[PDB]
Amino acid sequence: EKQIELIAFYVSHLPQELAISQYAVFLENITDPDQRQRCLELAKEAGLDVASITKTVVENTRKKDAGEFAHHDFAPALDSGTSEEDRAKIDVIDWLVFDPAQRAEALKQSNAIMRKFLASKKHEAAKEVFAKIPQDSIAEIYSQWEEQAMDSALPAEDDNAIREHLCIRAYL
Amino acid sequence: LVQICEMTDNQSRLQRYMTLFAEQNFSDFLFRWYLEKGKRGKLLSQPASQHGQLAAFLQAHLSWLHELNSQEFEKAHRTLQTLANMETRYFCKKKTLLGLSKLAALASDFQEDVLQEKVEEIAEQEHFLLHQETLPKKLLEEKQLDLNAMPVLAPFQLIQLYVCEENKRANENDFMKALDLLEYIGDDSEVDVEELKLEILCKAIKRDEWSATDGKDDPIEATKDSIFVKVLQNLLNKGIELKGYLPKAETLLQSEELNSLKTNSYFEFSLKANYECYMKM
Amino acid sequence: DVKEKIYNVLLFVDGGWMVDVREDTEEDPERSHQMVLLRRLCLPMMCFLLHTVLHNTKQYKDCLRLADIVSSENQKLYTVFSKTEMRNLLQKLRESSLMLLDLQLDPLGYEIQS
Repeated sequence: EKQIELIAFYVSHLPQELAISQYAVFLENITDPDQRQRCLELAKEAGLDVASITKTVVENTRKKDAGEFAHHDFAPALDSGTSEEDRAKIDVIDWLVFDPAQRAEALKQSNAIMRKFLASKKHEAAKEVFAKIPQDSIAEIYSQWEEQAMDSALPAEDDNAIREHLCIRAYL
Repeated sequence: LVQICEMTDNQSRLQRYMTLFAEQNFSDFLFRWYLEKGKRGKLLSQPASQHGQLAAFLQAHLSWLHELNSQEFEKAHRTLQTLANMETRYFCKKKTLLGLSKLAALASDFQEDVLQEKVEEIAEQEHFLLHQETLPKKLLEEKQLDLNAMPVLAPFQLIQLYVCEENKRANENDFMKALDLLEYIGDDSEVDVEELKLEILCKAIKRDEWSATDGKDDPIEATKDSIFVKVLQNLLNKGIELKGYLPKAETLLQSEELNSLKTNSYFEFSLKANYECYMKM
Repeated sequence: DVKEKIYNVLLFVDGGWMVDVREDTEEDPERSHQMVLLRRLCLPMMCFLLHTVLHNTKQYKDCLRLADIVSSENQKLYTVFSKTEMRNLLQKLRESSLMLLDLQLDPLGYEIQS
């Protein structure tokens, strides 16, 4: 019934897990960037874990496919085109790209999309994803890790994802 | 006659048409080619680039090519290795032929056992070559040597080049690797093993620089120190007789070489001093 | 420019193109499988494109240096080539070597010492 002003209160009288899952399904229908920002402000003024929610949305979208990693000897000539299901996996990364801090999740999710595009020889689509997190995305990942007061090297996942992105760049 | 007419022109379409309609003219044309060594069958006498490269196509008539036109990888590997062995003129080419030989064998249909033998005998060839490959870029500009358009090296040459005065920034690793290259010799009692064992441990002290600061000993032996810290790989827990396994180095025989360099007065204070905590180590 | 850019792929630093350097993470078997497939796909292709560029531009000596690069233990590029691709590479290298002989050079692109 689109009664937006009422939902947050009734959701607070329910378990967090339901608040995260329902607000996530609501935000999936929001395409307008100004409305996206306004919804995150309203969610913060209330109180859910935007960070665990947007991570869970991306993981759920990744887990919908039981597509096994089959070696070359048994996969037919797969359509090298971006399917509607591939499009949904590309567009789910936008959830983690809204917040500057979620930079670690933006990197993990963009790497996972770039892996699919590189396998499909869609080098221009992989460059567009790489550019999305900006020509500054690598510097931003390092800056955010330094700001968390960690005198340690980057997580092996994020360092390998940066390296994979630089490999794809050199190839494109 | 007809075979030398087909050879003065650019018509090896004719010598193909001659061998197409003949009884045994193949066994004749090859033996007629060999007798005519430098006389007929040359592609340098023919203007081989035109219709004379259409002549060159049949006068190019062979198993190396056999791989290109029949995929006999195993045969290509045998000839590629044979060419790599006779190669003496160009180091860069000897390296390339072995690479190609190895890629030909890896892409061939050898049984896993045969493939393992070929890649092991090859690993030896890569092992010797890797010595000339690792030649320091200080000495190759000092001796004014061409980078690729020149010849390779032996453990003697490598050991001697690692320790040259010219190797200015020579640290613990350069000397350690110049003592690792002693098991690669051949005829150890002929070529003097323990002479070189001294030559190196003595230039290992010349680079150290034994000095004095305010009337007190200056232990420059920081590299000699470090090299004797690097010989022991903790072989006590490896079950090796590490206890009593530094009598490789000499002592009284060392100060003989130190006298030749004129450096005995400087370093003989801490040479013995460090040789006491090397009998405790 | 093409030669430089293809060499940045073939000679990619620290263990080669699409290889993880940090093993202190959980193994994603789907990711590691896809990376091995992309190496078998992209690296032979890049070597053939570079051969084609160098051959068409008459840099036949640099075509033969691709054998040294493919056989290099630093990048282990020889492990990602199929037996058919390795045969096709050797055929293409032979074609460039024949063009050096037509230029009165040795099979490796050195001056024939008379």
